[PDB]
Amino acid sequence: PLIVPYNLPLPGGVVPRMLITILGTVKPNANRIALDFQRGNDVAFHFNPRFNENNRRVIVCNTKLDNNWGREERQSVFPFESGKPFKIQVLVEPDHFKVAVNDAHLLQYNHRVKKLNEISKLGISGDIDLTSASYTMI
Ligand SMILES: OC[C@H]1O[C@@H](O[C@H]2[C@H](O)[C@@H](O)[C@H](O)O[C@@H]2CO)[C@H](O)[C@@H](O)[C@H]1O
Repeated sequence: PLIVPYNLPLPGGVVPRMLITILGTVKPNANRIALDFQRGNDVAFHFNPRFNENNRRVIVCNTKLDNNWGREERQSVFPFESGKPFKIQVLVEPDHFKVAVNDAHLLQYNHRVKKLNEISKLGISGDIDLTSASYTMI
């Protein structure tokens, strides 16, 4: 297992056809999970499953620029379950990040940060046991 929060370097940032794969298991009675694709202090793509926001489960996505969160993009399709193993795949496409969970398409997030090759770290945090975090060029 990996220690959470975990930092995965993305050498030379991201680029279309780069696939990032996160394997782990959600803890019992989880509250949150977060992926933070960072460009220095900015967060190009924040992917944040919330297990209890007003007794609803929702995935919140956003970008943080100069310490300011922008407009949230919310997804009520929620494939995670407390206690269960998951796979998150984030595929960088030309106009968006494409996210699949457990081999099922979940959402896309249009690029707000344009300098893809400066998005050089992925932070993985929250109520999970982390098994692996890696990338491959497809
Ligand atoms: O936008 C992602 C960002 O949200 C923060 O929580 C928001 C919350 O979603 C919103 O409903 C409320 O109005 O303000 C909060 C703070 O901006 C999180 O704290 C942060 O971790 C990110 O997930």
